[PDB]
Amino acid sequence: KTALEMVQAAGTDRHCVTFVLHEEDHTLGNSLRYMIMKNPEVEFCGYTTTHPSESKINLRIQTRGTLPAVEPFQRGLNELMNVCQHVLDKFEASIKDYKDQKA
Amino acid sequence: QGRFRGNLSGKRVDFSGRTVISPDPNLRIDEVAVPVHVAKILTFPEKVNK
Amino acid sequence: TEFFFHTMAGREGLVDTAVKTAETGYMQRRLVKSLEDLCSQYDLTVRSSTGDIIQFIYGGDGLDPAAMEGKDEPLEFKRVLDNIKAVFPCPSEPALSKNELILTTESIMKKSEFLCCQDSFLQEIKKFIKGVSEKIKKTRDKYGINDNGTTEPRVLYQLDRITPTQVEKFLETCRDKYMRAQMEPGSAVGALCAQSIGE
Amino acid sequence: TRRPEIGDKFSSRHGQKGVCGLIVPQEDMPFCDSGICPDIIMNPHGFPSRMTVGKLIELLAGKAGVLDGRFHYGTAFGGSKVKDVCEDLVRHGYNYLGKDYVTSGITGEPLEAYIYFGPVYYQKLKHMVLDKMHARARGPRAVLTRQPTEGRSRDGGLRLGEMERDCLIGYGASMLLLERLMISSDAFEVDVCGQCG
Amino acid sequence: MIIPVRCFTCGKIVGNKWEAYLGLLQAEYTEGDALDALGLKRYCCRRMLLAHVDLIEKLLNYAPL
Amino acid sequence: KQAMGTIGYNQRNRIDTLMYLLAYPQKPMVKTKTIELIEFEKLPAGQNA
Amino acid sequence: AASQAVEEMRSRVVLGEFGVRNVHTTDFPGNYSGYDDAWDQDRFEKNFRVDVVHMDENSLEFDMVGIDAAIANAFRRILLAEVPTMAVEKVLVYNNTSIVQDEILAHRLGLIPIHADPRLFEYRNQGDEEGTEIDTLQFRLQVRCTRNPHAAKDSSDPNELYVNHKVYTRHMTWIPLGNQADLFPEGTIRPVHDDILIAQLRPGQEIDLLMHCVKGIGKDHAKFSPVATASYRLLPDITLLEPVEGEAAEELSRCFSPGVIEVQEVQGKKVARVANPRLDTFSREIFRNEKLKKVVRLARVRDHYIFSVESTGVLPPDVLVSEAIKVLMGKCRRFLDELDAVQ
Amino acid sequence: AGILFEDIFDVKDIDPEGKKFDRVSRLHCESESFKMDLILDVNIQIYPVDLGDKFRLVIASTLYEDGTLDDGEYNPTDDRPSRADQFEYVMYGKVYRIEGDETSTEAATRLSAYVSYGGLLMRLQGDANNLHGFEVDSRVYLLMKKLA
Amino acid sequence: DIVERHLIDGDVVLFNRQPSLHKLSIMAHLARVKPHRTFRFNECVCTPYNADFDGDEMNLHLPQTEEAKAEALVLMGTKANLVTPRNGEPLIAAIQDFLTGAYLLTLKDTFFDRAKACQIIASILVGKDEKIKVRLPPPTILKPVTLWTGKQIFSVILRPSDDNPVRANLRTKGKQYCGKGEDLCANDSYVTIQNSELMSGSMDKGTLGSGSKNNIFYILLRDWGQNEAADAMSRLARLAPVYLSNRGFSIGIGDVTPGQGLLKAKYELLNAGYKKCDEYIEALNTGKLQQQPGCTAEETLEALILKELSVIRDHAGSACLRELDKSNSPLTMALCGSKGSFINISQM
RNA sequence: GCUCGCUUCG
Ligand SMILES: Nc1ncnc2c1ncn2[C@@H]1O[C@H](COP(=O)(O)OP(=O)(O)OP(=O)(O)O)C[C@H]1O
Ligand SMILES: [Mg+2]
Ligand SMILES: [Zn+2]
Ligand SMILES: [Zn+2]
Repeated sequence: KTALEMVQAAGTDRHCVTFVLHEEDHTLGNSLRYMIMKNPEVEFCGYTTTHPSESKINLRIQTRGTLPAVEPFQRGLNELMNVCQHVLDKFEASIKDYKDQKA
Repeated sequence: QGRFRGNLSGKRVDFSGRTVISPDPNLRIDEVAVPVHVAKILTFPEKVNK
Repeated sequence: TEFFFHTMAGREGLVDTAVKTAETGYMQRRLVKSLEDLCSQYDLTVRSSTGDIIQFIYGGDGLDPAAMEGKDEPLEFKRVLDNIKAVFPCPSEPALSKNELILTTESIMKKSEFLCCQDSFLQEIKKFIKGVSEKIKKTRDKYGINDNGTTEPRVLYQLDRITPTQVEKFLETCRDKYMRAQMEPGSAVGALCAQSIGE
Repeated sequence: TRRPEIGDKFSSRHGQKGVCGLIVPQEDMPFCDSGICPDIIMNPHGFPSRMTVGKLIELLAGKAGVLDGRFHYGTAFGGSKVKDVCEDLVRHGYNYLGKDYVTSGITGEPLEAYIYFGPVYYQKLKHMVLDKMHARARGPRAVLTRQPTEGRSRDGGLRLGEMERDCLIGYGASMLLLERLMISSDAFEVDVCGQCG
Repeated sequence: MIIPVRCFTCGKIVGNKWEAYLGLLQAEYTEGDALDALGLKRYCCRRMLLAHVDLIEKLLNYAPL
Repeated sequence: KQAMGTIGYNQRNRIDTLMYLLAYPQKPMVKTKTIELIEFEKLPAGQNA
Repeated sequence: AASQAVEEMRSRVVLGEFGVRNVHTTDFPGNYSGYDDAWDQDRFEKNFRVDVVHMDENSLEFDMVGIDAAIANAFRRILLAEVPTMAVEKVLVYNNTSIVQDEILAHRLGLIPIHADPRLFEYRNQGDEEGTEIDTLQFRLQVRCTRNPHAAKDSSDPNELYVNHKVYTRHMTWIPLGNQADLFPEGTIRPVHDDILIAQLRPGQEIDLLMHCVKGIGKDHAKFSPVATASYRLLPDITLLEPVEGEAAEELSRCFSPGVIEVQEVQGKKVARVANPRLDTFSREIFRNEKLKKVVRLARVRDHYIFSVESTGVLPPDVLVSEAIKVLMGKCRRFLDELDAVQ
Repeated sequence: AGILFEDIFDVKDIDPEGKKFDRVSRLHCESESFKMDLILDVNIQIYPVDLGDKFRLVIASTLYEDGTLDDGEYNPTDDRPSRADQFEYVMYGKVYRIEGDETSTEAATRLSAYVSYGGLLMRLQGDANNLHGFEVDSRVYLLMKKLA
Repeated sequence: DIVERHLIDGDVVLFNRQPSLHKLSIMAHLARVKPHRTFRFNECVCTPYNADFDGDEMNLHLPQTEEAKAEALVLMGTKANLVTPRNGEPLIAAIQDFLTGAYLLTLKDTFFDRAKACQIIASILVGKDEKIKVRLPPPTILKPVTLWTGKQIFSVILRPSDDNPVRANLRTKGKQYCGKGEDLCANDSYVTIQNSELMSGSMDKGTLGSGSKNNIFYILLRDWGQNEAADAMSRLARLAPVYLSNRGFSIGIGDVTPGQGLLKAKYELLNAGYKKCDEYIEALNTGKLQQQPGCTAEETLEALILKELSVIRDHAGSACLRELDKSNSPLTMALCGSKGSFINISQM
């Protein structure tokens, strides 16, 4: 009930998809936008806020060829997760070596 | 404040409210935002049909 | 001293607006109370509440001031012609000369749907058509464009390019706009006039 | 105990009365290099039409004062000059014109134009949306004329004045005018004799 | 009335640095050097502590007691 | 003339039909000499933001 | 040349006299011809690095190289709002005779940070005002002000006349619920600063209350914000287009920060150079000097972000950054699980 | 080949009315082969130019040299042998105006093509024989390459 | 049976400001419920109500009849009253922070990459615009860097989707038009749009404001109906604030400070004007002063002194406008006509 | 509850 898909029209075209994400804000929207914009198969990626009163965002993905636009979504999510894991490991290592060299 | 000017040409009515306004560009030009509190008071009579 | 003079000017403006509010309120009340009785009937005659006729036709012509595109004129023929040329550019049809343009205009205008239109608007349309035909003739005389359609530089045909399809579209659009800009019967013209004078 | 919300009127000690249009979170607010997020964001377009250079001078003097721990004076036909507060700003490492490099909180990218930051003495006014909000059901009516009362403390309804009737006439909405001024306000059913009238 | 606990803009704990600030006023420290010694780098906390008026004692002078 | 703020040192014992008080009033940073003359800084009616 | 301008646009953010240029992130596939800006995990893991320059109690400063503005802003916003902590929510009052209002007192108590570890608690379910051992904490505050039985004849200062006249947050006593006394050693659950002035009292007045604290995030209310100031700035890199020497070089030392530009006598004459561009705050005072405008080029590195995180003392800031990264990972995992459940 | 026009131009002025825009300049250029004047808006931030620069400019109907006019959509990520590989500054615009010269009252043979590259104005004026193939509402590619 | 239901979304509701000058002071809108406590509406409809959001209290009436509701929605619809009956000029149009935003967007200096352009375009894809294709326009410059100009982004508002039959065409002059360029002005102030695509010129109050005819929204209303104009206005009101916030627009004390040349010119002009006024005073008091026709000698002196003071004022204003640099927020807002003018700038 | 006066609000 958090993330829901919506096709571009009644024709159910997989090229242009809109993901409505609940209880989110500009943080995850912008992060996923940056992580999926680097995908060469994405023609248009864009996130927007419906209204500041309600906590929901609408991302829109339009691919180049016949991509279902759901595979780039999962790709961007996995890439962002890997980036977060890498930065967490690097920050932990940096803090640990700083504590070691300080004493 | 006579009958003609105060009670015939212009008279007070119910089912109305008065509130301060604030900007909101995320709404269409033909739409207006109503508070929940006023919406619960101003009622509309709908007839039960099929 | 300069601050005092500026405050004097500001207070003068404030009192001027304060007087203007009440004065125009009273004037608006009087004008609306006087003009609220008039209404546009279905026979294009503005009549009062008692049945007496104030005007045989509103404004002499019968056009809606809210739908007035030009400066007290129903249509701006130049803008309408440019819009017709831009929206419907026909690349597979040759350009029209002055004589051909006049002939097709006279052929289209004599149809049944243009009979119910007012004569002044038809005369203005004829004047605009004659003007644009003279402009096309001047351009073709300056650049030696032949009406046969066999000139070697085809870009010369792009200076003043007109096709009968665009002519028909322009004429139909003008007729529709003139028909939809007329006074709709039943409108409270008197109250609108009172408000548009008082504001 | 009331908290500022949408509809509360605020003043800025320069006649720039305003209403809270939106309450954005802290992360949505832009931030400078030091990490300071503004409390109140005001429209610049109000400056050219009103020419409130005094507000800018007050902002600059207040910024200089909170930087050097002083209370600048805005005395009429005098006070602290712009050169002194500019020197105070340049001495503390800030810009001599108040405009500072600011990064957008939403996109995380720096803004193309510098933002005019500074402490301004804003004062809240007694005009609140909670006290001014009004809604009228059927409710009570007056004894003399069976119409809704006047005041909010008397729980009265709004009044369709003469000019509102004029506008409704100009629109031509006869049924809406009839419903407003007859059905919804003072409708009644009387008995008239067709013989004597 | 009383010194707020949190700063309006940033949110740094400033209520615990009020009375000590008064001590710096009881000492020979000026406003600027005292605010610097208290650890307030950004000017928002400096404005919070400097522009604050201590009205709690004036009200307690009118308290029932 | 309609600014919200403290009224006086006896504003707690005072009982009026309508009173508006500010939680954390602050004296202005840019104060006129008239403010010092009328002792407005002792009873501010606003906050610096 | 053109390549130098392209590299400056894609790597540097230039600050002009009237406005900033090259502020938008553009290293994306298809924007540049001679550059393949497609996503590469190997290149990202190679170029990225984190270097802590300063780390003390309730303060951290570290430079991240290789990350983008989007992820940096995401981390900042998660630290500001999406990091959960413990804060006072419910206030039960018993005969508050203080001059401070009850609502104002509760608001001041809510802003007081709690040293409790938020990871050891859970979010209170909808309703359930009674609270359970897992998802709440209780703090008792009972202060009765009275006259000092032994004082001087005058005793002008309130300290000598009265006792407990200033209710500091140190009077708060944590009341264990269930088995919280065994899990948490004595002294762990306590106010952070221990010196926050809550209110001031007079003899006769008494403040008796209980405070129920539950887990919450800063997005709901600012009282749950663990970090006082969590921000990031682009690393400046001041470059000299032409060698500046002589007395005007000293002007450089007076135009920028005192600690960025250093003057040296290589041949007996003073010449200025960039020593530590980190200390510069970009006051843009070099634009005032007419001659020295065209000799410097102020710029910011796009892929080098110095993060400064000053916390309120609830927990060390490194754990705060770790928990922010974990919250972002949890959001990503929740959305991945939702997408998998959809398909 | 979809080359509608191709000529070498030399710049005679950079900003006759002053430095109006930071990123865009209004270059005035004259051709050597013919008397074709060119008033063109160019982006100097990404493609800097000087007063004495001489450059070859080609206005083409399509960007592919093989003659394929399939330009329904342009994908920057696609890599393939195209005309833009032989040039340095490529713009995409539409010829939105064709205007005859009004200075010559009689026996005029000069025309002007006004093209809007996303608001960047280009007036190419000269003999109508060189402007053959130019039509209104036609999208074209400009390719500019500086010479030694 | 009759059910007194609560005010829900879609109900036609009258919205009015009690001080009424014309009929457009009261309009029938569609009610949308919001958790706040204020009446919120699009600021583009502020010009008919003549509101300024500084404490205005407005009334909201609910019809109790289906016939009255339908009459209100049809006759007093916001989309059906975009023009005043006084002279046909459109009142519901762009306003401050919308004229300036669109002006800064359509400037020739704007060049957006793919990410920023996609974000600005998607900023409007809410509501009924959620069921249409984006139709990303082709980039202008592509070989050195792939950049999308602001004019294409603005034209996307006119024709968002492929199936949209809107074909907007307009050719008019701006406020700062020179008078000789004829679509080749050095200031680029000649507005020319073909097929819903901004070909040349920058948007301002003369084209997006509620001043008079030649407005793009007015052209859309008169050519393609009310719904297309309303959708375009909604897209503008949803796009311009996003870009204006992401770019940054601020005014400071440095934006109004005078230059050295301006101070020198002002000093010289004041000296010259005071010398000429003293000469006129000496001529009138001692001797014979040339009396202007239709007035006495004292009125002639008054007119001459007013003329000299106006000369000083206008010359100082011209000097200040010439010495001012671009990107100046007061000058930028004065050029687009959103708020203020050159006279206010010269005075301040 | 009626009336009147003051006061503010846009
Ligand atoms: N007596 C009145 N009658 C009708 N409307 C009024 C009256 N007093 C105030 N208003 C409302 O307030 C608005 C008046 O504002 P306006 O005069 O245009 O700006 P202002 O009050 O001069 O502000 P500045 O002084 O220019 O900043 C317009 C009108 O709807
Ligand atoms: Mg107002
Ligand atoms: Zn009878
Ligand atoms: Zn602070």
